[PDB]
Amino acid sequence: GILGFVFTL
Amino acid sequence: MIQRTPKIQVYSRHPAENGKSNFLNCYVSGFHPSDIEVDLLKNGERIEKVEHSDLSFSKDWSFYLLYYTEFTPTEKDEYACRVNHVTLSQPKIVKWDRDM
Amino acid sequence: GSHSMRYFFTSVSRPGRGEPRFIAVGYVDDTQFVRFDSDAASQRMEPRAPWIEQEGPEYWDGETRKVKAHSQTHRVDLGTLRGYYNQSEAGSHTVQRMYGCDVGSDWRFLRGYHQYAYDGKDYIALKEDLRSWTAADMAAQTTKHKWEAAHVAEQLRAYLEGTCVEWLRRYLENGKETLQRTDAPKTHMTHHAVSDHEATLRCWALSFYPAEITLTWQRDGEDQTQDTELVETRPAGDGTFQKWAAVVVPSGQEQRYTCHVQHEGLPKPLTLRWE
Repeated sequence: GILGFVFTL
Repeated sequence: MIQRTPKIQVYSRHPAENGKSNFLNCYVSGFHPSDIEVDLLKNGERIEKVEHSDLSFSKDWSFYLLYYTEFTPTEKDEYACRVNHVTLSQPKIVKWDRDM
Repeated sequence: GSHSMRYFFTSVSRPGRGEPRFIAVGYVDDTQFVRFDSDAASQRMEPRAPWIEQEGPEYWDGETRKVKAHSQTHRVDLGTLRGYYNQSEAGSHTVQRMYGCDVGSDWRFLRGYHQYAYDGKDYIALKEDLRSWTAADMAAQTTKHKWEAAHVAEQLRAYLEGTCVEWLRRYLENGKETLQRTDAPKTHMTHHAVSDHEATLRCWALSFYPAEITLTWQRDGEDQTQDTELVETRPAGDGTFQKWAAVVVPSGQEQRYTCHVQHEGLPKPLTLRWE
């Protein structure tokens, strides 16, 4: 299962 | 910007035996950027029913794809893979050699 | 033994040709098990291995929701990088990201990874300690500072050491038939005259899994590294792999050459000889 949070460069 | 030329291998999934169902593969790898055109040819003509794997890449970031189609080899039918990419001035045709 | 879970994301800008392309694929070891393609009709994370099809709708809806957030994030990133490198709106560019975890032969967390590339070059990577960043250039150092200030590494560390490996262990058990297996290479040699005084011996390894294999030729027990044509290991399209290694040999000398095959699925390394 993939990461459940995201963040931009 | 970075441009890496595709390696091309054209081959069957199983050993070619005339009259026996198989898959014809063209594996393109080591390339960048990801935009690539790949055709499978039967006696020089494009095969219509061709699928490919989902775009993925290697530890070095270069891309790889498997293009494939069901086929039944015969003694006479010739197969090839035709690839174009930003790194190629003209399409590269690689012939299927049933022992490669 | 050891196992890995890895996710690979590719985002490609398509100026004037609509939204960027976004492709996500997930692997356990050398077996792909999921995909997402921005250009596909479903707009869902999709199974690509039989064992994952048994996960329920909560899994698929969740992976779909999360992968769409990844997609949106990379859509933003493409704009950000264009800005950082002062690039034209007209060109196509590529962001890649990979992350995942390894467990050792004890199935405990061994190594975590989380890294990005822009137009095929390293951009930023989480170091092996899962606490610090490697920034490849000036632009990346901006991201690094931003992620340091937002404590991104800590949040990633918790996934890579915890949830990542928990997923991996779940998949290993659920897909035990597909994942905890080896398929030993089926091997053979071919012989083809290239002239009246030369022949190519080609050593074939077929239908093996995992992909890792070593094919070597020896002449009188001496490795012929510099004289062997070795092709890249290639997928059969059925979940197995193929590779060959060839040497061109003086006709009459076939008996001198041995091919050696090492693969996890083998009881003992194999030696093949022509004749």
